[PDB]
Amino acid sequence: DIQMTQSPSSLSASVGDTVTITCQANGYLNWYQQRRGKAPKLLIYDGSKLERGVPSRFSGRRWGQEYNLTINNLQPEDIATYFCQVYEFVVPGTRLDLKRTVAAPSVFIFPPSDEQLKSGTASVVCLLNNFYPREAKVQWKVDNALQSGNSQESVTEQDSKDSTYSLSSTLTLSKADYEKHKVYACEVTHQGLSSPVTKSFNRG
Amino acid sequence: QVQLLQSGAAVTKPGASVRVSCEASGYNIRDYFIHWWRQAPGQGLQWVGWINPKTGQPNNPRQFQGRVSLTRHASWDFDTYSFYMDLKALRSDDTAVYFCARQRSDYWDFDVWGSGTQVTVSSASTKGPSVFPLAPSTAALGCLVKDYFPEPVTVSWNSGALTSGVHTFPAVLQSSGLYSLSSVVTVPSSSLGTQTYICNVNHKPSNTKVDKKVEP
Amino acid sequence: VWKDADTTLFCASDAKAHETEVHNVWATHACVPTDPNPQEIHLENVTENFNMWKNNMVEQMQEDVISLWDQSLQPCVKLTGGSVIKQACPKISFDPIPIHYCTPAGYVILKCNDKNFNGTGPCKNVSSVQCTHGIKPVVSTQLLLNGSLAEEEIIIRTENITDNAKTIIVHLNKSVEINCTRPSNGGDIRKAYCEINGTKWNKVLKQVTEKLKEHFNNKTIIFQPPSGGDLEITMHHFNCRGEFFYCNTTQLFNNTCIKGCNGTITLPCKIKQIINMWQGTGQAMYAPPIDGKINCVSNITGILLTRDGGENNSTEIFRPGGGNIKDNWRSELYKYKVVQIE
Ligand SMILES: *[C@@H]1O[C@H](CO)[C@@H](O)[C@H](O)[C@H]1NC(C)=O
Ligand SMILES: *[C@@H]1O[C@H](CO)[C@@H](O)[C@H](O)[C@H]1NC(C)=O
Ligand SMILES: *[C@@H]1O[C@H](CO)[C@@H](O)[C@H](O)[C@H]1NC(C)=O
Ligand SMILES: *[C@@H]1O[C@H](CO)[C@@H](O)[C@H](O)[C@H]1NC(C)=O
Ligand SMILES: *[C@@H]1O[C@H](CO)[C@@H](O)[C@H](O)[C@H]1NC(C)=O
Ligand SMILES: *[C@@H]1O[C@H](CO)[C@@H](O)[C@H](O)[C@H]1NC(C)=O
Ligand SMILES: *[C@@H]1O[C@H](CO)[C@@H](O)[C@H](O)[C@H]1NC(C)=O
Ligand SMILES: *[C@@H]1O[C@H](CO)[C@@H](O)[C@H](O)[C@H]1NC(C)=O
Ligand SMILES: *[C@@H]1O[C@H](CO)[C@@H](O)[C@H](O)[C@H]1NC(C)=O
Ligand SMILES: *[C@@H]1O[C@H](CO)[C@@H](O)[C@H](O)[C@H]1NC(C)=O
Ligand SMILES: *[C@@H]1O[C@H](CO)[C@@H](O)[C@H](O)[C@H]1NC(C)=O
Repeated sequence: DIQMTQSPSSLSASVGDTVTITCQANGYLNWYQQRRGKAPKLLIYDGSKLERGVPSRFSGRRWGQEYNLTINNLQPEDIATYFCQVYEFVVPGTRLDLKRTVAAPSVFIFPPSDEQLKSGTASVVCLLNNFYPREAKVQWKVDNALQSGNSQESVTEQDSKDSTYSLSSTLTLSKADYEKHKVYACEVTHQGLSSPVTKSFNRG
Repeated sequence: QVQLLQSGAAVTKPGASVRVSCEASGYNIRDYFIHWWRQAPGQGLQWVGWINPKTGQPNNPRQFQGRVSLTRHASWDFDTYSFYMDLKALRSDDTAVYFCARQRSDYWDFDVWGSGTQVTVSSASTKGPSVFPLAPSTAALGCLVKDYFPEPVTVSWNSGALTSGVHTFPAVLQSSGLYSLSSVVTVPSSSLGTQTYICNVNHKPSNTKVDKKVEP
Repeated sequence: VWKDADTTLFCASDAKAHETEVHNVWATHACVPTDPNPQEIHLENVTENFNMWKNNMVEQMQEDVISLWDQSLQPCVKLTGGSVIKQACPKISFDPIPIHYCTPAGYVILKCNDKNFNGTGPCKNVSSVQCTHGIKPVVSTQLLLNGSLAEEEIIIRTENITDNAKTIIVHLNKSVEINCTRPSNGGDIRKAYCEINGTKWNKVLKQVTEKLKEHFNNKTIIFQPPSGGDLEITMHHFNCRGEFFYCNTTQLFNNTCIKGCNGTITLPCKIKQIINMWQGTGQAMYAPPIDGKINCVSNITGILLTRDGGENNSTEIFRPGGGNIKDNWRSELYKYKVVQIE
């Protein structure tokens, strides 16, 4: 009958900063850090007790029903997801990222390869490159028609140095339908861009 | 030195069975409970159960009850143990990274974790990927790695000579059942015409190796 | 004024020096005779905290029995790391006797008299004694035999109930006989059976579910078989007359009976020569069972349970448990505590 919640679940802060996250549970709470593709690392047990071989930046307040987790002097290694745990119960967590590298995406567009068209499949790829923040909007226009439902996009993790993202949207359709229209557009919407940047190409 | 080592990746059809192993060593093992956890893609952790090494007693929640079987056996000197998890009647949404960890205290704190074991559940037989080039036009280019099962592939450039500004996107799961990703790279405009650009793609599960040359 | 303190106890019994029974022989050389008239003094307006789960009295009784078994029933074969030990393993007389634990000069035992004390917390009605009551060092799993009864009502003991890794001890306030025999002419000579009055059992069983509802927000209470593990815990493991019994208690936890649920319940049992030693030191091997009728009549006085973890919300699930024999000793010493006179 043990219940627990999370705090903002996603926040961003600059290098060498102080960040806090809160859970509200009624039992022995622990804190973990997990980097993408790897196993969790214990940081704090019983709310306040710091695990050994772990930077003194980290700490936890054990007052009332809420549990704080604080991080001082934010290092580049500290960028990962964090979450709390009470007995067998665990919360999804909270992603982390830094700030103020406000950059426009380098938007490119790719036609399908000739080798691909032989197998009767056409994949059009639009690429966004190195930007911040991660919030963008991509829509496919085919002969000036909004394309919805037939698109799959993918996002990279925040790059270690330039602190930027990258998004790749792939429009996928039959060879017959590709050879049916001429102009394929990949319009881009970003808060950074003064105007939406549109890239296109004529088939041929 | 403590140590928890988990077995290699697994791939199976639904309704089948799978066994993942966890071998513990450098500590007094009878004195600590071992828990199993799993993590579905993009999701949080999820408790699978615990097993008492002294008695072999298992404890599993409602959902994995019926399926799942936690087991253990020890070496002669009781210096090394092996902990198995047998998940039965696999369902597609059982695809997750399976972890094993040590419960140190009554705080249920987990200080030592296994590396994790990848377990993939679906139809879709083993298939190599098709690698199509992405022609350039500063400018950008790359490779398209379409239709392969299962994950993962490892993409480099010029046998690992070009690592600058490389963006290898995480694969996506196409509605067919096959995965597909994209690898790209950025170079100055004067690069085209003299330099040789090659993407190195490896898909171990299908033993498929491909080196493709990208060019306008 | 005193303080909670640890120290080496000593033991008292009524071991007969002529008896060849193994508990009798041991206590003859390890224990003093019992005091005819022990004194108990009830302390006025005093409150002491107890914690049956952190009581060093247990560790010592544990060392005692391990030593008792190691001298008395040695197997024909046992393992030692990577080597096989062979020794003579003759038959013995086996019937455990009550052992009192006693403090040395400068210490006393404090005792809790609150009738509904769960083992962990403040106790208002406190007294003081020189020795515990007589405790039979009975080793078994799932069920607790030949112990003491709660002074009404029924009591649930844990340490932390919200922790599923923590064993739950149910302490009965009325007992239920259990009647086990390997029949006369032996025809599987290892085939035995246990008999319990179903009418009596199912009433007690229902009452336990009522008390469990108190600690678990009126949720439905369901019993289930052991989920797995060594045979010593999936079965109801115990020693009778020197022989190693294992009994199936599926029929002992029948949720439907909580139609024809009033009849005598018969549990199928077996005597095993090859076992896993409760001392925790791997497999041993004993000789085939003795000839004739082999009968054990015991009182069930307590149950050990384990609750299924995870999000259930609707229901709670309880399976029988054991393995840790220190928990058998905790069930009797829960009310005792050693202090040093400052
Ligand atoms: C048991 O553990 C809980 C959860 O950590 C704790 O809050 C509580 O104080 C403990 N209760 C008992 C019965 O000791
Ligand atoms: C962190 O936790 C404490 C303790 O509950 C809380 O009072 C405080 O508001 C939190 N700190 C911040 C920066 O909000
Ligand atoms: C305390 O417990 C004893 C049981 O041994 C009982 O006889 C006595 O009346 C109790 N004392 C008081 C005043 O509660
Ligand atoms: C036992 O009683 C104490 C005092 O009320 C209490 O703190 C503890 O939680 C109880 N244990 C249980 C609930 O079995
Ligand atoms: C069985 O329990 C009864 C009380 O119900 C008791 O009189 C008797 O001593 C017990 N038999 C044993 C422990 O052998
Ligand atoms: C045992 O305790 C229960 C409540 O837990 C009560 O209903 C019952 O009367 C008690 N049994 C006896 C024999 O007094
Ligand atoms: C125990 O069971 C045996 C065999 O069924 C029977 O002969 C004996 O009378 C029973 N003993 C008691 C006291 O219930
Ligand atoms: C069986 O148990 C019931 C419930 O108390 C009791 O009334 C009955 O007399 C017992 N049956 C016997 C001893 O024949
Ligand atoms: C006990 O008996 C039940 C019912 O006959 C059977 O399903 C189960 O396998 C047995 N359990 C053990 C541990 O032998
Ligand atoms: C419970 O007992 C009844 C009465 O004998 C029996 O018919 C039924 O099979 C039992 N319930 C189980 C084991 O599912
Ligand atoms: C319980 O006590 C009786 C004698 O009163 C004895 O026959 C029986 O063996 C004891 N139980 C066990 C399993 O030791």
